[PDB]
Amino acid sequence: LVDPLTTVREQCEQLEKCVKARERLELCDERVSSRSQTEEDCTEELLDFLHARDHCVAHKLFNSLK
Amino acid sequence: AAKNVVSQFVSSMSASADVLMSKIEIKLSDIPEGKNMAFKWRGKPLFV
Amino acid sequence: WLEGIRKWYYNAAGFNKLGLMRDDTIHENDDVKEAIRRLPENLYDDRVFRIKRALDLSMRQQILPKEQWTKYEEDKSYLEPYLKEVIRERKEREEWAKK
Amino acid sequence: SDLELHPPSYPWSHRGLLSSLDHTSIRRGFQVYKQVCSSCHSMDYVAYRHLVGVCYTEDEAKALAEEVEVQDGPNEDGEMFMRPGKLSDYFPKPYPNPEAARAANNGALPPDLSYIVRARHGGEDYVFSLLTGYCEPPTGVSLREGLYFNPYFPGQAIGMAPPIYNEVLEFDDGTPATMSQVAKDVCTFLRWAAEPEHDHRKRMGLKMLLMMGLLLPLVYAMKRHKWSVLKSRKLAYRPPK
Amino acid sequence: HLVGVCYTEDEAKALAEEVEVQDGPNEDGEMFMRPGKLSDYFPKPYPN
Amino acid sequence: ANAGDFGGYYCPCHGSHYDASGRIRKGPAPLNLEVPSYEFTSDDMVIVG
Amino acid sequence: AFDQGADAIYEHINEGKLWKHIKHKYENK
Amino acid sequence: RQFGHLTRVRHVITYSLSPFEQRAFPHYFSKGIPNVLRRTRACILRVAPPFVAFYLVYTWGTQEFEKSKRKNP
Amino acid sequence: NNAFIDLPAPSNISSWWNFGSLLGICLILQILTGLFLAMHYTSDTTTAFSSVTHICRDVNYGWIIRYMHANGASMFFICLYMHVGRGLYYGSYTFLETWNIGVILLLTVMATAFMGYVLPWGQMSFWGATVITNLLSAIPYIGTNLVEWIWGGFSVDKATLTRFFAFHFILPFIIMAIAMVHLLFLHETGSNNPTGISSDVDKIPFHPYYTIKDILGALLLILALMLLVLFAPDLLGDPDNYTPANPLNTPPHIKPEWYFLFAYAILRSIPNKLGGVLALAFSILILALIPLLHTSKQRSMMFRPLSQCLFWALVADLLTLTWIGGQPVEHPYITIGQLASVLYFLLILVLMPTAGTIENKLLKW
Ligand SMILES: CCCCCCCC/C=C/CCCCCCCC(=O)OC[C@H](COP(=O)(O)OCCN)OC(=O)CCCCCCC/C=C/CCCCCCCC
Ligand code: HEC
Ligand code: HEM
Ligand code: HEM
Ligand SMILES: C/C=C(C)/C=C/C=C/[C@H](OC)[C@@H](C)[C@@H](OC)[C@@H](C)CCc1oc2c(O)c(OC)cc(OC)c2c(=O)c1C
Ligand SMILES: CCCCCCO[C@@H]1O[C@H](CO)[C@@H](O)[C@H](O)[C@H]1O
Ligand SMILES: CCCCCCO[C@@H]1O[C@H](CO)[C@@H](O)[C@H](O)[C@H]1O
Ligand SMILES: CCCCCCO[C@@H]1O[C@H](CO)[C@@H](O)[C@H](O)[C@H]1O
Repeated sequence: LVDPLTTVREQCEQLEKCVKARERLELCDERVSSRSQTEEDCTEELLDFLHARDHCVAHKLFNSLK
Repeated sequence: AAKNVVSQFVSSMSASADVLMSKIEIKLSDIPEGKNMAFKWRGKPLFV
Repeated sequence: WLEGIRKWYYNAAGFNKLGLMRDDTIHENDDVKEAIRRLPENLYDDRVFRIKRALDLSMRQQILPKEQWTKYEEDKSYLEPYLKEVIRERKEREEWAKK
Repeated sequence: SDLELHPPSYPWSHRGLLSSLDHTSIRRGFQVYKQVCSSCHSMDYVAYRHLVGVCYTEDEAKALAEEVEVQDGPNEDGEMFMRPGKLSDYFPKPYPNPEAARAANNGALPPDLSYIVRARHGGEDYVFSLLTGYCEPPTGVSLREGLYFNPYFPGQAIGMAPPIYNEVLEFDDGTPATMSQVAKDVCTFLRWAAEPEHDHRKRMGLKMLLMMGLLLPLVYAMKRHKWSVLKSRKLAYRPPK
Repeated sequence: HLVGVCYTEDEAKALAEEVEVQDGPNEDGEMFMRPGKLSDYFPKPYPN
Repeated sequence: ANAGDFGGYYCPCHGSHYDASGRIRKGPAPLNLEVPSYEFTSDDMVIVG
Repeated sequence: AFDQGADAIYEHINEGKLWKHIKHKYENK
Repeated sequence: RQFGHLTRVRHVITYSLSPFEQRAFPHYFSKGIPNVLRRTRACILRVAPPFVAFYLVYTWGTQEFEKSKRKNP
Repeated sequence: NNAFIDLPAPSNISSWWNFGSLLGICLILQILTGLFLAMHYTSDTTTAFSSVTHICRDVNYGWIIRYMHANGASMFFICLYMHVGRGLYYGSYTFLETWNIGVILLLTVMATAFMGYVLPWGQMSFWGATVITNLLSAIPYIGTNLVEWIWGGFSVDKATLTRFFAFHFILPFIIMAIAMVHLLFLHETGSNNPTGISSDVDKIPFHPYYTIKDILGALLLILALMLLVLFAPDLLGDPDNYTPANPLNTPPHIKPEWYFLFAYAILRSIPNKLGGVLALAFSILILALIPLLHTSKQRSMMFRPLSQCLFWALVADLLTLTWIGGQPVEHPYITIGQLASVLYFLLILVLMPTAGTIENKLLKW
């Protein structure tokens, strides 16, 4: 059983806005994880990414749902 | 007469007998370091 | 030129577009009501008509053709001499009241 | 954290001005509440009779009520007793009180859902995003035990573990129970639960618009009719020279 | 209510304490018994 | 609790910030949060009142 | 006529979504 | 205050037509729009500036608030 | 007749003069819907919130009556602010008695709406009740005593809710009587008009001219109200009040009803308790000072361009305050709010009177 949400999310993550957001996120991960002591986390980068992606998902997903 | 009647009516709006101060016992072991615990006490939040 | 700005203000104020004269727009307090009562018949009847015409235009949300707008250079105070005297008389009475 | 992530806008079939709720969707959403949400969340203001004529027939709703046991009484001996539920009964509460609820949920309190959709900015867009939005914590984030990272929840740390997933339940109509499908139906049901007057108000809205569409131009014509006498009046000043 | 009418406050406290009244829920969501206190009403001989 | 600029408390109604001692640090509140009478007893118990 | 006409419009706009539209699937008295 | 005792008016003539003899929307659009345009122009310099200022403070403020919450404003 | 039908009315009053009759209609609609709600509402803190949900869920048409009452309160305030704005712009406040009774009407409607909002006993109800009654604590020496007296205890509780239902119930009727006096005083002078010039030379009968304009205005009010009730009943409300009162927790983004946001922004702008309460009270009572600050030789702002600009600055400033009140107490909102709050009093107390004098000089009087 495949949730269309998975499919739609993959297609949406292809958009430039999401790829760009994903890249800033991966950068953050690298930066943060490379430390032992830091108050920084990547919530901001993740939210930016989710915002771009979920805006796209919202435009398509319901076309796959009953 | 006026002074008594008026004050009796004004008095009726003040806290009634049932509203007027039991102490409260709290178990410190149940409160982990860094935690703010709230309890209702004497009709208000009590923070421990 | 204070006068430059005055003529600009006069037109911006715009009561002239309703054909009104400055004195036609004064807030009527008791001094003013007495001054109006003292106006000679023709000046009084003229004031009444300019106000009636202005209220009528206002009601229609219209203004007069520009050629009929009161002109800054022609607007003179027809009320001043009557109102000044009414105010001087009242000031006099107040002085006596204070005594 | 203090950052906020607002839910996007989903194209709910009841989103439009004159758009009613999808009642088959409400029906499935109820099944989700019944099989999943009800073990932790109460729905204090909804009773079985409320489902009649909305998503279940009277007989079906009666059978649903009978699936549970509710306390009743006292009986002749002054005893409380258990009996099968009936239409007049409200949905059973998973816990006797909020303290028990917190104790059974690592200190967190599952709110009552009767109004959740109206009690949260975002409404169903928020509930849907929350339900389908769990993910792993971003690098640098560590949540205390019992908390889960959900980017849509304020502060991003929620005490409810992901409650739905593929095949979390089987729908009565064969509809593939993917997580997103389950979220969409439960959200539709929650909207109905928070606003049962939803469809009726929009139907009245239609009639109101139609009536105003008639009455406004008519009254305006009456206004213009009466006022025409003043609008075209002409004045002349004829003082004796 | 007995205080200042037929018993002193301390006597009335002692009287209240002669009974066990249900209270709660506690942290675990359970009801519990405790000694009565001035604010408690006279215990009912029957639940209903 | 744990909000505001002093890690103490933050009152959302009008923005009063208190520190972890309940003392008013910023905003319109005029006084530190009230400290009641209390006594620590046996075990891990405190009696307030 | 107004009520019937309006309801018809409403029911048409919401074709297949209302209880009256799916009711047959669960009844059979 | 009643008609007959309002004030003194002399030498004014008023002419009116029954509403049944006239159109209720004479030149509604042909003269209406132009007048609405005149009236709009006559006030916009007085009404609009403050709201544009509000609009400016609002966008600046909102954006300034958003920038201040992130890592690299 | 000579009370209504043959009432002499200026021939040129505009749409801005419709708000008085709209306020009357708002009052009547609130009273009627309110009465029907009172027939099903119970004020015990254990049943208040539940009784409201019962009205909305099981009382026939209870939901429509409830949302009409709620949105009616919003329509009431929109009309109130328009009504006051009209009076300020046209110099209507020179009818001193009518204006001062008006100021009392404003405070009474605010108190009434506040109390009604407490009745459902949601989170905003509880904290609204807590904060607003506590404004009295800023009074030296007796403040705290007054608060506890109002509350009927040491905190907002059962006694508070029950008496607020009784106050909410009777105040609208008192408001109606006061509104009647508001009208009696107005009939002595008749209405002001857009030009601010006496209209005794051009009066027309109230009927049919304004009776028909009033009906039209009423239709548009009903339209606005029903569009909210039938298409967006919660648009102007706060989701937080759908959560029962919790005395141990104040929602983190709590905010006042939209029509109170500007005053709230003002109080919140001052980092001093007494200072904020004084400015909140003054933000409303300054209305009673407007007549005394009138320096212009002309009554209405129609012929005063400088005054108009300032008037609109004031409206935009109230919009700014309304917006700020809806935002968190964080930068840069704190500063915008303090500036907007200063501007408010500056415009009314200094700039407008000054503009009045400057216009007088430009006209040589
Ligand atoms: C609408 C106006 C509202 C203003 C208030 C109205 C008050 C009316 C004036 C009363 C005149 C009638 C005389 C009554 C004599 C009563 C004797 C009295 O006051 O005894 C005191 C006693 C309390 O004693 P203690 O608790 O033991 O201790 C006191 C020390 N703290 O109080 C009483 O007995 C209460 C008396 C109740 C009076 C009845 C109320 C009448 C109100 C009417 C309002 C309308 C107007 C009528 C016109 C007035 C004509 C005289
Ligand atoms: C117990 C195992 C749960 C099940 C099953 C479901 N939920 Fe839940 N939910 C639970 C808890 C303990 C909490 C509190 C979270 C916190 O940290 O405060 C929640 C919360 C919600 C919320 C509210 C979130 C908010 O904004 O406050 C919603 C809307 C919610 N839960 C929905 C929901 C639904 C529809 C469920 C079935 C699909 C569901 N929950 C199941 C615990 C549990
Ligand atoms: C319950 C609220 C109120 C009611 C029902 C009410 C009703 C009315 C009515 C019916 C009129 C005549 C019609 C009109 O000119 O609009 C009027 C006029 C007036 N009202 Fe109010 N009013 C209320 C509140 C207020 C407030 C709060 C103020 C100002 C602080 C006020 C000031 C005035 C003034 C000055 C006039 C005359 C305006 C003019 O002639 O230009 N009113 N009101
Ligand atoms: C000036 C007129 C009035 C105003 C401005 C007003 C306003 C309000 C407001 C803002 C609420 C909260 C509504 C909500 O969000 O739920 C409310 C509630 C209520 N009002 Fe009024 N009201 C008025 C008159 C009345 C009258 C006369 C009655 C009763 C005789 C009344 C009875 C109620 C009741 C029972 C509630 C609680 C139910 C509810 O919340 O809807 N009100 N009112
Ligand atoms: C027994 C009757 C009593 C005591 C009545 C007294 C009424 C007093 C005034 O009316 C005259 C008052 C309503 C009026 O002040 C001018 C308002 C504009 C006050 C506005 C106001 O609202 C708030 C509010 O609604 C809230 O809700 C969630 C929360 C609030 O902060 C957290 C506020 C608040 O901080 C202010 C200033
Ligand atoms: C609100 C801005 C006020 C500026 C003062 C206006 O000043 C006026 O402007 C007119 C048109 O530009 C000129 O024709 C006129 O000579 C000048 O005095
Ligand atoms: C509404 C207020 C009416 C004022 C009427 C003033 O009336 C004036 O008072 C003077 C006193 O100094 C008299 O000398 C003068 O003859 C008289 O017409
Ligand atoms: C008629 C103009 C309405 C402006 C739309 C937004 O309106 C706002 O929505 C918020 C939540 O969404 C509410 O908390 C707030 O009270 C309300 O004024």
